Amino acid sequence: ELPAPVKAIEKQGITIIKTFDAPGGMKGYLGKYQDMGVTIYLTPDGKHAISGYMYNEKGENLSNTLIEKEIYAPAGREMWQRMEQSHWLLDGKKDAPVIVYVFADPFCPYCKQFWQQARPWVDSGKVQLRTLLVGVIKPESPATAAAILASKDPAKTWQQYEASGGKLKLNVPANVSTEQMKVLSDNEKLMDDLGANVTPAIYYMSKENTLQQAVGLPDQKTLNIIMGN
Amino acid sequence: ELPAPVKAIEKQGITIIKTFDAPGGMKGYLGKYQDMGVTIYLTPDGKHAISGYMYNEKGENLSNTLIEKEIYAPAGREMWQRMEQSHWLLDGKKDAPVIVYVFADPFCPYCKQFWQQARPWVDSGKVQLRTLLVGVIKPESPATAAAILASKDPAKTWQQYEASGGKLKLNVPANVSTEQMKVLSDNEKLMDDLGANVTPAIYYMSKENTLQQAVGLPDQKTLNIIMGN
Repeated sequence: ELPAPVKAIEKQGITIIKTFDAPGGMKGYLGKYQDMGVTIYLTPDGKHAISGYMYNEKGENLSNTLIEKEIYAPAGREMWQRMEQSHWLLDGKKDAPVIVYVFADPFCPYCKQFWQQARPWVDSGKVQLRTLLVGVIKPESPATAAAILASKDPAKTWQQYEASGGKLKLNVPANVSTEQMKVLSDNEKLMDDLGANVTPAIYYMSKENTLQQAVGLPDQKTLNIIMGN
Repeated sequence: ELPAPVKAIEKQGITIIKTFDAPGGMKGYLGKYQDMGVTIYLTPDGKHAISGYMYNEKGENLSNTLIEKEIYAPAGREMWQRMEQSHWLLDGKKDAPVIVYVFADPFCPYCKQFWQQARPWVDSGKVQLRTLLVGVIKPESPATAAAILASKDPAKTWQQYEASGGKLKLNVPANVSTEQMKVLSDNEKLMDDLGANVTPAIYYMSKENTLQQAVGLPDQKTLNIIMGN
């Protein structure tokens, strides 16, 4: 069966995922304790095993890197893809290295405050905000979101809208077009799939491409992390 | 200097105590993170180090054993000795394998309830309670404690006293003898040195002879552990 030392560790509440190659003639075992990832290393003598974190000369926590890359990160990747494939509005340079998605409603105070908080990074060309509009807060939310999508330059209109705190006057069409409705409905479903029904729902990448989330108005630390600072 | 991998771990907030021999050509480092003991193992390749717990074939957490034996346990040993050298009253068989010390005052409800809780273990001959009397709760506490110490068979009188909930009538002398006063004062100082001014203050050994403490009336789990069950 499994080496005795490792079996002893399983009894401490660990469920093994797979084995992997480690340095120094040591064999590695990747597993989980409840929702936490763990790495186990069988010693050369083969009669001992160490549950913990391995660091290299450069000081990198290899265990952490492996755990984030193989356990925490994967599942959310397809979601990041779905957002990229959605009809988002661009705020910032197309080549900005840091990408941040935000599900926003036109009648959402924190959506506007977050928009303002992000200006330094967006204007510097470091961050690009990709907004996925939804109409879920107020009765007029759908029509207003669609009106923005119907404007000559949706991205610019959204920016002006957020900058003005929603005071920007708009040309609201006689009805929501079928395409606009599809966009809103699709975005709302994706947002729902991500687990957060409150706007703004902010998504970004960090920790070995782990899909991260922020809901509501981020505080200073969260803001700096979202911005990739 | 120290191997690079280990130096990286020190930067994570660990202070090294000493090095030690580990299996498989691995070198061990014993240290602390805040008040927590930690063990680090340098890999055979020498370019990696693992911060964690080592288990053997039998399933023993060797790291835990070392940490308890060398870090957590030592400091309190001299205290356990001081209690043994004090004038305690015996409740149970002199050869009972489990020794428990209790600082008690005559006017202490929980002292009496704990005394009752312990009967099964004391009567079975598994546990012996060694009581160090103190007179700190009530004005009459000193005189009453001394009266018990002045009786023909102090240990028996104390047992009867606790069993009767303090209703046992006593012969209270004209004054506290110098020897009795020395005992009470010495016991009070030792109790104070142990960190707990509330009675009952219960002390026992567990986790590689770590001096353990219980204050007040122990709940069912603590009671079973104190009793060595």
